[PDB]
Amino acid sequence: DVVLTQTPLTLSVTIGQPASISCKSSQSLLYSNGKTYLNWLLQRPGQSPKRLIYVVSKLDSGVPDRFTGSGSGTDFTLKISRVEAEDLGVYYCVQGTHFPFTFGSGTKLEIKRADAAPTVSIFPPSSEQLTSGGASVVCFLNNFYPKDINVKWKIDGSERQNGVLNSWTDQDSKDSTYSMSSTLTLTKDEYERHNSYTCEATHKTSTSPIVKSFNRNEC
Amino acid sequence: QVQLQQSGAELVRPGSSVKISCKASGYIFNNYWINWVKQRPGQGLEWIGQIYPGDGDTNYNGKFKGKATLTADKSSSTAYMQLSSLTSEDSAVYFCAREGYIVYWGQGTLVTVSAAKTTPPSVYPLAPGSAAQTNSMVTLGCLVKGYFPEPVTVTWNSGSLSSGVHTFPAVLQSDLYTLSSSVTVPSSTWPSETVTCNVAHPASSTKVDKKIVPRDC
Amino acid sequence: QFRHDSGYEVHH
Repeated sequence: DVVLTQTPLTLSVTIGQPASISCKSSQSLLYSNGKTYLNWLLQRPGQSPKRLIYVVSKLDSGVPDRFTGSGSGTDFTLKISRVEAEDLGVYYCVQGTHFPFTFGSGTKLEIKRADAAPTVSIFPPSSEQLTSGGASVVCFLNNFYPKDINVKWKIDGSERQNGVLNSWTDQDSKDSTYSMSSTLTLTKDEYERHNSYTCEATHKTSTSPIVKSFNRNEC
Repeated sequence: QVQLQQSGAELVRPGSSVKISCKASGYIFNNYWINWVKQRPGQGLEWIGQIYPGDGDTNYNGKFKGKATLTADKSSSTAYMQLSSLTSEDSAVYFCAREGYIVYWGQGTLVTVSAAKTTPPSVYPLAPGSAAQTNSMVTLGCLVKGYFPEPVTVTWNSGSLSSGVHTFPAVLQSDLYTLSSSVTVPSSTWPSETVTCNVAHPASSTKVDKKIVPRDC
Repeated sequence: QFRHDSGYEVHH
């Protein structure tokens, strides 16, 4: 099968800077009719793929002319003249000259932007959930950059890891930030054995944690 | 407008089969190839095969021969892919696509291969503690707990609250998924304007609209 | 997404 090798496999690009992805084929992609069926797709997290370029250099309608494609035979390039926040996602070259059709491995384009501190919010369990005998405490660490972050829970002033699960969003298509949720799941009985619930975010934007807390006795 | 409407999320027991559909509209169905593409969780894209509805011609990736069978109902302009004898390697999103000088894509069908039971979510509000300090903005949310299989969708105010929304990827434990979604609005508008999360768990036919109300003891 | 002119219509 035709092996398509993309370089680099990841890009981190500042807004306004150009970018370039290489795609190299193990076989000529020139077809019998004179056409070269090397196309480029983009897939955002949460979306279906979309085609941007077909037969090396033709631009799909509605795709900004910031995107251009070039190449011949076995060496191909996708170029972005200036990157915008909405260009994030995974770019693929794909070939239709030879059966079976094949895809490159994908190049993840991440946006690089100014550092941003997380906005931290903590939420007590709902009365609805407590009626069912459960108690989840949720902390959001929203709209920060860069993506690396750590969360620590303190319950009545003491660190707690038991029952904590974390989840990170993909990069935001508008502001280029990341967000994270941290959820501490307890039974109602266990939740009712402690008063102060604290979520602490450690991020490069501060030398000390950003801390949000609530007390069980304050509704 | 050209549309490819794929069938909804599937749960398939190991060793069983499934047939997913791609209903085309807005163009002459017989005149364009339909391709099928696989995306396993976290991996790239793979080509399965294609059908030309006009004459039923097919071409397959040999990797999927004996796993995938492609057909097309010309009268209903619907393409189908049958997947046989499923294993965990078949859990993936499957897309259909209409080839052409413009390409159009289905929204994808998630297939989960599992012996675990469908379970609807419990949806809980996330509202700040009553003694929390007030800011110019307030962040609210919904906790979507204990469902199976994927996916769930969350919107806020029927999609009218778009910016300032973060829906987090679910976490899996004990064959149940949990996720939360957050939204930020001006503090002057809540609760005077209602904020509601709209949760859908298609595999269990569950739709829940949860209004976020200030805590009151 | 692979061979844009492989169906009924080829531009000419």
